[PDB]
Amino acid sequence: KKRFTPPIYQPKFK
Amino acid sequence: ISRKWEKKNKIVYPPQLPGEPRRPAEIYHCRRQIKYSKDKMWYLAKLIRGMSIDQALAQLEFNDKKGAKIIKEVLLEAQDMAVRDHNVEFRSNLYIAESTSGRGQCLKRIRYHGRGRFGIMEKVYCHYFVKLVEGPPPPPEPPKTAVAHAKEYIQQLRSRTIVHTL
Amino acid sequence: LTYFSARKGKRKTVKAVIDRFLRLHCGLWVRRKAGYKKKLWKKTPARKKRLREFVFCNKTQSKLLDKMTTSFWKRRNWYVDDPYQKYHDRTNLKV
Amino acid sequence: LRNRVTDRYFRIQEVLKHARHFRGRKNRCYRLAVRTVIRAFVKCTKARYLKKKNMRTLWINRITAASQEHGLKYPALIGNLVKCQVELNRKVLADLAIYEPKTFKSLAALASRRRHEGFAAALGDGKEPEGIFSRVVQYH
Amino acid sequence: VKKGFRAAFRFQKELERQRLLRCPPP
Amino acid sequence: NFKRISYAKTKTRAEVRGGGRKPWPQKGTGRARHGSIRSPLWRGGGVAHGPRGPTSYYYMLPMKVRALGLKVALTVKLAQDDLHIMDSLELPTGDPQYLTELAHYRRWGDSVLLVDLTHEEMPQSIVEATSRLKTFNLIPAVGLNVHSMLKHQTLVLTLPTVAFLEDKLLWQDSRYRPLYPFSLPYSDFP
Amino acid sequence: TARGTPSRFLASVLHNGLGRYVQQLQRLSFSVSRDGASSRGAREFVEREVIDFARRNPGVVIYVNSRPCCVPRVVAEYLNGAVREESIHCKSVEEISTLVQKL
Amino acid sequence: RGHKGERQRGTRPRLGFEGGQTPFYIRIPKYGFNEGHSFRRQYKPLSLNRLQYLIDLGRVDPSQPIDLTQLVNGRGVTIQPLKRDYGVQLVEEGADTFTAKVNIEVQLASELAIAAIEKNGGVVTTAFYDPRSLDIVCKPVPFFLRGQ
Amino acid sequence: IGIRLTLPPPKVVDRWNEKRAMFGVYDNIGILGNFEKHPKELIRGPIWLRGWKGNELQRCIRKRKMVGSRMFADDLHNLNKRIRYLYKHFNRHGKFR
RNA sequence: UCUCUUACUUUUAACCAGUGAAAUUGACCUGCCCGUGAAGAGGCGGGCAUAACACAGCAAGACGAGAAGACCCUAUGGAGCU
RNA sequence: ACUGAACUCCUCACACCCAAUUGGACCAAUCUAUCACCCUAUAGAAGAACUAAUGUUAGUAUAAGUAACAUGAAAACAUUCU
RNA sequence: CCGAGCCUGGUGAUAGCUGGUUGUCCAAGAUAGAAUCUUAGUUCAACUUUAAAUUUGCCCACAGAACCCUCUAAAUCCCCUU
RNA sequence: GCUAAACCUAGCCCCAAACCCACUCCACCUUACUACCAGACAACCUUAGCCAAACCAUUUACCCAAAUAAAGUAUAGGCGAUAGAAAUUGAAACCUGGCGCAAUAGAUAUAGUACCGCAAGGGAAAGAUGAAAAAUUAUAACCAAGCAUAAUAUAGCAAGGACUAACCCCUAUACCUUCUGCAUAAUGAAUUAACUAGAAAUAACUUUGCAAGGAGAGCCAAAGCUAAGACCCCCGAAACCAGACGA
Ligand SMILES: [Mg+2]
Ligand SMILES: [Mg+2]
Ligand SMILES: [Mg+2]
Ligand SMILES: [Mg+2]
Ligand SMILES: [Mg+2]
Ligand SMILES: [Mg+2]
Ligand SMILES: [Mg+2]
Ligand SMILES: [Mg+2]
Ligand SMILES: [Mg+2]
Ligand SMILES: [Mg+2]
Ligand SMILES: [Mg+2]
Ligand SMILES: [Mg+2]
Ligand SMILES: [Mg+2]
Ligand SMILES: [Mg+2]
Ligand SMILES: [Mg+2]
Ligand SMILES: [Mg+2]
Ligand SMILES: [Mg+2]
Ligand SMILES: [Mg+2]
Ligand SMILES: [Mg+2]
Ligand SMILES: [Mg+2]
Ligand SMILES: [Mg+2]
Ligand SMILES: [Mg+2]
Ligand SMILES: [Mg+2]
Ligand SMILES: [Mg+2]
Ligand SMILES: [Mg+2]
Ligand SMILES: [Mg+2]
Ligand SMILES: [Mg+2]
Ligand SMILES: [Mg+2]
Ligand SMILES: [Mg+2]
Ligand SMILES: [Mg+2]
Ligand SMILES: [Mg+2]
Ligand SMILES: [Mg+2]
Ligand SMILES: [Mg+2]
Ligand SMILES: [Mg+2]
Ligand SMILES: [Mg+2]
Ligand SMILES: [Mg+2]
Ligand SMILES: [Mg+2]
Ligand SMILES: [Mg+2]
Ligand SMILES: [Mg+2]
Ligand SMILES: [Mg+2]
Ligand SMILES: [Mg+2]
Ligand SMILES: [Mg+2]
Repeated sequence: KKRFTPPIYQPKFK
Repeated sequence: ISRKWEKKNKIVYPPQLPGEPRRPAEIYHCRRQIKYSKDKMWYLAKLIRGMSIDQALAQLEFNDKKGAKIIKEVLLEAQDMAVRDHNVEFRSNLYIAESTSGRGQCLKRIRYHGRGRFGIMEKVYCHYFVKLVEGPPPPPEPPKTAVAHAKEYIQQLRSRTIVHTL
Repeated sequence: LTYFSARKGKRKTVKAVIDRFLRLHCGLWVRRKAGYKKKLWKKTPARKKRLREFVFCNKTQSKLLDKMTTSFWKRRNWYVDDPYQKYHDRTNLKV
Repeated sequence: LRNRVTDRYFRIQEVLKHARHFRGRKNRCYRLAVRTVIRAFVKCTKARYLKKKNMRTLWINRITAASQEHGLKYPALIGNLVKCQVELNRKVLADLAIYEPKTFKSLAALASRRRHEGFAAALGDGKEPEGIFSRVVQYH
Repeated sequence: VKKGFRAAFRFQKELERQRLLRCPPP
Repeated sequence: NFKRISYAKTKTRAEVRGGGRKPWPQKGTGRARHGSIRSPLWRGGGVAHGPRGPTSYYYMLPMKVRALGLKVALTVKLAQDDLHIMDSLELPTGDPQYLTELAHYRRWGDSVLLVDLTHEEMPQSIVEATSRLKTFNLIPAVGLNVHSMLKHQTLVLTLPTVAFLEDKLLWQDSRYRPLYPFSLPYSDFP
Repeated sequence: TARGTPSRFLASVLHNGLGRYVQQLQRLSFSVSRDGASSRGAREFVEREVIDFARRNPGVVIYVNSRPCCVPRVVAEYLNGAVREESIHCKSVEEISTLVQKL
Repeated sequence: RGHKGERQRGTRPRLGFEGGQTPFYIRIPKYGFNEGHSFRRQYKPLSLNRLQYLIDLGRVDPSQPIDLTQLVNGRGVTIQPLKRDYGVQLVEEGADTFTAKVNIEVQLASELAIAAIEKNGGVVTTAFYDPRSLDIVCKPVPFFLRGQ
Repeated sequence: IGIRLTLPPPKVVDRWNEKRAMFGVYDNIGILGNFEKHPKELIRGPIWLRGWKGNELQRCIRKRKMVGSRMFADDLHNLNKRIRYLYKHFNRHGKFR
């Protein structure tokens, strides 16, 4: 199939 | 955070004897939290190194960089504090002995790439160290001629002895 | 065989071992040869007599049957009319 | 944490004290310094036979050079020295050839004379003299 | 914090040794 | 070890508040393989192999072994000149100063275990003398064990106290089987 | 290894075998604790064999500080000025005797 | 732990599984070995030799009638109230060299034992008691402290 | 670096306090006390272990049987989960079988 | 589009001023040929090769970077359809 | 003829070079009891040791000062021009 | 990120499948096979690990081990001496 | 010496005891944080599922009545992996801690804050001088990974043997693993600091004690019984149900 992974955003504290 | 460069100007020496040399002076001064890169500051320090203070000021006045004026002001205020507090009479009888750079406190920001990913924007900071010594500047080390190499080779060939027996 | 239960936390036994074997106090298990009651018309009378004999087990089999049981099945019973009473104690044993 | 590690830096220093003269990150990175020190100790332990063989070959080469400078060879010299009831290892022979040339020349002359006597006895299948400097001493 | 005293004592002795080695007294 | 209850308790990877869904796909991204947080390998998880609930180290020794240990402790205290038998533990005025002076003069040591009997039949002088010190202690003849004797350097007993100890230690020898606990009225045993 | 540790040559301090042989060891400062279970060997040594060790060679002086410590140590000074300090923590009498004899 | 697999991961079958193969304790058919063992009547043995030994030591006085409570007090036999025990039987192992002459109440007494007891001048009484009576006669002190 | 620079303060402990100097008092009261109370009754602590050792799972079973009828909800759920985990680890996984 | 490519402008390209990445890194004092090895060697044997250090372009190799291969096979691990 | 091993001999005493596995002896940071307080021993317990699991967290190097990048011009700073 | 969604609980689900598994010394220590909807696993044979009881373990020799038409080798099995 | 390393207290978990609380005025069921108007309808229900039996369709402690022996006994169970009582002697009121810890540990918590989605929901690091900061003083420095101080100098898994001196002379194919055979061009790795991985029964071995009896009721016994020591990992999937949310 059409394999795809969504990106993950880090918290806005670093 | 550590601060040990600004405190070297308080080392008191005992009174000398009439049968002792003059002993040159040592002036320590440095600034903290300077918005600049450490590599460029080290390049400027390598450009300076051991030269006269007036020649250093002349080279920094026509140096097209950001930290040139900063180092110029640092040298100016150091010379002023030397001639006002460190008991220095001559203004042109000074030379930079040590000049290096360090690293300052850094933060973290974002970069925003072309997708969901990003980068770590680390605010680069640095410092600048310099030491002023009175007296005329020492001459540079002259390159050794063929006579020195010949003498060293003769000494090396004369120092070798019998080995692996007695 | 459930080494630790959920109510008493003890050790449980297998009732099949008790219903198919018989442990003596000396450390031997009495079993029965399979097929001693089925298809007896095609077997010689010698085989029929051999299948109807109380055969003992081996070493690993006895160890397995002992591990499948607890300390209750390894005691000594004193029945009034026990036909296997003379087989509990084993005399004349030299290592 | 209960009774955790409170003296790990001492082990790090004990491991790094053997890596205070290396080039690169091997003198600072403990993970690589361990392997570097291990290999260094293994090679230092295994190189004893290599050192012995190198010293023996150097002694043999020195003896051969001295014999060629005097006017003989190495196998003939060794044979004549082992056939004259004189037990001198390679070290003392090299030391004499380097420091005491007179005794080495005397040994070379004795070896040449023994070789000539052996050749004469082989060509004559001896009978009567069989070499003046020969005559083995019987120890009972 | 790390509970202990013997390792801290050994580390303090090592620090004193380094101090007396870097600055040799008369 | 028979009076030890370790109240140490650490949560595992299941009792920790947290960890439910699956952080990032295993096949999608190229990060490490994980299924849930609050694990012993992550930061802030539970202990893998640690103290789980209160652990009780309860175990009892045979009565004969304990009686023999008491007799051995008594023999050790008697052989090393650390057992002073008395007749009546009484003091003229009852004060810690006179008590410690007498203890230092009679050469006893830095500690001594004073044992009486029946607890209730104890004078007030020695009680008030020992209630102001730490090394001096007053325990009855029943509350005598082995750790208190080994902790002190010497031991002080009395004629009725030592007689009670002797008969209670000899009652273990030449007796019947337990069968049922000795808390029953029995017939000969009081 | 040899490339990590310094080396020296094999020579005498002042030619002892030529003229006359002298004792290189001078002082032996022992630190035996008063109470403890880590200096029993040193205590027994000072009790039984220190007199014989002092009478064996008159050129060696033995100092017993008797300082209450935990690790018994010994200071050995020579003619050249080298000070080798070793610890005799939990050692028998024979081991300490062999060690001081080797020193 | 050896190599990898079930021997190292810990996921091992239960005790007795031979990997699909029919185990040893299954291929054998059932037989009436322990059909009703929880209902059979068990009796602890008691030889005349041990009885004479107890009488000579003094733990069993031959002046009073000996039953079950006397044997429990003398501690010659261990009568368990559970495990389906209906008393203590009698063994004729100590037939020879047996001089006691004392009446004894035994639940099961053989012919040889009764004869040997009657030779010296003893009386054998065969009686039966329910497990409740066994528990009462074994330890009468808790039965008295009960309140029933 | 995980080494503390300054030395810790000397933790002085008075070895002759109350429970220290009076340790082991009234121990073994059954032998030399005409047998009135068992020495196991002098243990002070949780009620589900006053005179009982047991295993890791046996203690949890005893706690859920005795005190399990008077606990919280999350605590009871965690205890049940731990008991299930110990059961699955002891009667399915392991070695020497 | 080609024979056969070419003339110019911008983005861009090379240097100066600063914020300033991402993938990736066991350590490198990092050349070639013949031969060998887990079967395609800059680190193994024999030879050839050698003062050191940056900038400006191309890809021949380091079976280079991204996805525990979607193609072939195992699983008493699943799911869809009839 | 000679060279030529971890094979043999010379002073020492000899447990100090196999996969999985098994057995025997020491070692250290915590608390507790017993002695010492410039730091160790006798006994009981362990959350008792990290060169590795695309192991979790925080600091920081190579990649790399590499790619991306802003502000139309003159000027009294009141204005003018495409 | 729908051949069938996000959150919580069952759940630390299971998984013959992958990887990792923490200080020292010494000694012992290498595999004829059978069964299984099984050869990627498991169980039992054989060997390896400890402390005991008993006495025999190895080449052993004159001799012994039907065959059939056409040959039938190198060898093997029991074997006190040494 | 710059970067940056340690400085204990908010307290955190379980015991014994005790049963613990909920309007100062206004607003809170519609668009909660809204003072004011006409259909009153709104609960009363076998839980399921995973795993195990090498599949799985019967079955699989979880059921909320204090200990123990009986007893894992009779029993139920594709009579198999497993489940499991009852009858019975019995069950001594009152005492304030941690042989647990100190911010990567202990509740996630200074906090259910920021942030993500309309939504249920998920959800993380924080604070270190000092008696006198109304002592803005002069000091206490010294250790990891990154840097200048103090760049390179021919040759080679970065190592060993060595000499008067770094190179020059010789030898020598990184680390753990599925593998007969791996540095191989197979797998993992940039370092430092913190954390992380062998938990346990019947039957066995050794050492005290007693003994035809042992054992603090129950159990065993033709030399036995009690006690102690000794022992059996971690992480990683697609799937299924139940309660709520979205055009
Ligand atoms: Mg959970
Ligand atoms: Mg999971
Ligand atoms: Mg936690
Ligand atoms: Mg593995
Ligand atoms: Mg395998
Ligand atoms: Mg399985
Ligand atoms: Mg089948
Ligand atoms: Mg630029
Ligand atoms: Mg190879
Ligand atoms: Mg090639
Ligand atoms: Mg390569
Ligand atoms: Mg794959
Ligand atoms: Mg299969
Ligand atoms: Mg399937
Ligand atoms: Mg399924
Ligand atoms: Mg489905
Ligand atoms: Mg040789
Ligand atoms: Mg040899
Ligand atoms: Mg070996
Ligand atoms: Mg742990
Ligand atoms: Mg650990
Ligand atoms: Mg580490
Ligand atoms: Mg990667
Ligand atoms: Mg790692
Ligand atoms: Mg580039
Ligand atoms: Mg550009
Ligand atoms: Mg513009
Ligand atoms: Mg798992
Ligand atoms: Mg398989
Ligand atoms: Mg299943
Ligand atoms: Mg009941
Ligand atoms: Mg926290
Ligand atoms: Mg947290
Ligand atoms: Mg550093
Ligand atoms: Mg070379
Ligand atoms: Mg390893
Ligand atoms: Mg693999
Ligand atoms: Mg292969
Ligand atoms: Mg590789
Ligand atoms: Mg692979
Ligand atoms: Mg890689
Ligand atoms: Mg719409």
